[PDB]
Amino acid sequence: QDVHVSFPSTAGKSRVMIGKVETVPTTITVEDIQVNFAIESTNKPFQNTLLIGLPNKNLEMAFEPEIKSMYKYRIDLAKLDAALLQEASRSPEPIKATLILASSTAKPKENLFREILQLNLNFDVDHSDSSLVD
Amino acid sequence: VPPLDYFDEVFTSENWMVRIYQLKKDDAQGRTLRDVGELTRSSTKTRRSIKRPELGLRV
Amino acid sequence: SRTLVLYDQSTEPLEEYSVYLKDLEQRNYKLEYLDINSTSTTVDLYDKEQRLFDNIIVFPTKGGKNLARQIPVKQLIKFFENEGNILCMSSPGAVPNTIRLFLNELGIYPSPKGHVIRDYFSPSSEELVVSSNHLLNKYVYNARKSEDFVFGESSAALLENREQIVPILNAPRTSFTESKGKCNSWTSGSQGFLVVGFQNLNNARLVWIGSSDFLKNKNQDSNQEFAKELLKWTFNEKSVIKSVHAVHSHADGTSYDEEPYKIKDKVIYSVGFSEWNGEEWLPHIADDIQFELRQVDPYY
Ligand SMILES: *[C@@H]1O[C@H](CO)[C@@H](O[C@@H]2O[C@H](CO)[C@@H](O[C@@H]3O[C@H](CO[C@@H]4O[C@H](CO)[C@@H](O)[C@H](O)[C@@H]4O)[C@@H](O)[C@H](O)[C@@H]3O[C@@H]3O[C@H](CO)[C@@H](O)[C@H](O)[C@@H]3O[C@@H]3O[C@H](CO)[C@@H](O)[C@H](O)[C@@H]3O[C@@H]3O[C@H](CO)[C@@H](O)[C@H](O)[C@@H]3O)[C@H](O)[C@H]2NC(C)=O)[C@H](O)[C@H]1NC(C)=O
Ligand SMILES: *[C@@H]1O[C@H](CO)[C@@H](O)[C@H](O)[C@H]1NC(C)=O
Repeated sequence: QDVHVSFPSTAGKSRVMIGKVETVPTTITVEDIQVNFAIESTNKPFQNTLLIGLPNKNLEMAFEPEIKSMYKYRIDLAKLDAALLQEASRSPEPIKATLILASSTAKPKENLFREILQLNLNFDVDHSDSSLVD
Repeated sequence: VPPLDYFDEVFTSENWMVRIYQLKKDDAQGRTLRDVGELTRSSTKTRRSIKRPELGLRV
Repeated sequence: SRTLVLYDQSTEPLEEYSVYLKDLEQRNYKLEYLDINSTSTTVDLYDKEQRLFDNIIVFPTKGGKNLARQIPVKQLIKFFENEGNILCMSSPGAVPNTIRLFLNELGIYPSPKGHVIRDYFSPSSEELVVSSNHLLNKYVYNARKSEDFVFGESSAALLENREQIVPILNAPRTSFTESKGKCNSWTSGSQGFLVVGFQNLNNARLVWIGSSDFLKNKNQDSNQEFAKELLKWTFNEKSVIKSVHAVHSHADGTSYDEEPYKIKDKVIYSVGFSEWNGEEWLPHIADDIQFELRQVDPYY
């Protein structure tokens, strides 16, 4: 088994929390840097990916760290966002984070694919005539 | 004197007094006109270089 | 409409791609078979600044000096600036070299050999099956009902953000890519693409397919419909647009030449369109088109 923590360590006044609203994770807690550490939940190792974005517009990006036990999935909202926010701010839709944990052994029940945040940010819309949107 | 890529010479007079250059029409595949001139002009720097590039998200 | 194929004997037989070829012959094309494992050049695409063949389709080879002898990169560029059409594919077991440098020079990046995609949520664990709710574009093939296309071991590509890229099919949202190591090295998620297209100025089209066993005789039951539709889109047989003459005049009958325009008055503007489905020109109906009256800066 393992436990995994998460935290943005942002550079602004944003990301109010919502929460989550088969092989389910138990819960998530907030210690309010600004760690959003969950409790243990596991199915299998060898695949681990955090997906930030939205699939209605087919736009997302993937973060794959590990410090293994416990995991760290830090998500900087200053440098590691390029044009996802500029789509997210026009039409107000909550961007999502989703956890992938699986492997090849034939345990269909023991697979994990479920979003565990529904966050909503407001830093700035801030079009700088960045053409590469539409 | 380095070479230019986006223009090309069309007429140049007898005692080199008037020189007339013409804008080169845009590239038919989206490539920047500096990169195609560097590709043609320098047939050296051959390599394998199997590494993934750093791209933004296709939006 | 002379085509020209390129096949390698060592990897696949040529009769394995049979039922899509000669139906391709049925609407008055003419083929030209051409080996790569027989040492004689005999292929001059351009003769005395005249291009000979209209089309090229290739088949996956294991690199080699033979393909670099037949057609290097600069004949693909000078062939493709003069409205020639290309259907090309690759494989995870064998990625050629000049094809990869040609496509990286265009603006799409296919993954090299050894990298292979896989999915741990698919209902079959041997092949890789993609459902028919991933199709991005609509004017190339529109899925009528739910289907399941079968690939084999296959590669993915990741591309730039230009005006001319036309992506057709996508990866599943829970996919990744592995080399001999253990990560998601090349692409990961639904940012890898498996059938992409490319149009350009002086309209000419090419398509890249990221899988070998997509046009096999043995697999013809599952995806017979999709393959025929790509083979129509690539060869400029569907979705082409012609423009009728555009006029403008005064509100009344008088033309611009007889009374040139004053600072303000009433004009109109009209245009007309046409679409070719292979046999006749038919009217094309689209809800939105737009008119711009600009000096350096749009006014209207
Ligand atoms: C000598 O030579 C000079 C150089 O060749 C000539 O100078 C040029 O003049 C023109 C107009 O005289 C200038 O165009 C201006 O640009 C300003 C500046 O805006 C800013 O521009 C910079 C780039 O310079 C840009 O980076 C910024 O983002 C910012 O936009 C602009 O505010 C003006 O409005 C106009 O810009 C446009 O005008 C055209 C139509 O004129 C439109 O396509 C466009 O939408 C835009 O705004 C319009 O405004 C009109 C009235 O102002 C209005 O009729 C339109 O409907 C339209 O939009 C409006 O916007 C307002 C508020 O936003 C709303 O209330 C309204 O409802 C509606 O939405 C040009 O920049 C300048 N060039 C240079 C290099 O300086 C000079 O004319 C010449 N001398 C002579 C001939 O005597
Ligand atoms: C293909 O190439 C190999 C390598 O030279 C050669 O030995 C073989 O005879 C060729 N032909 C076939 C049908 O394999």
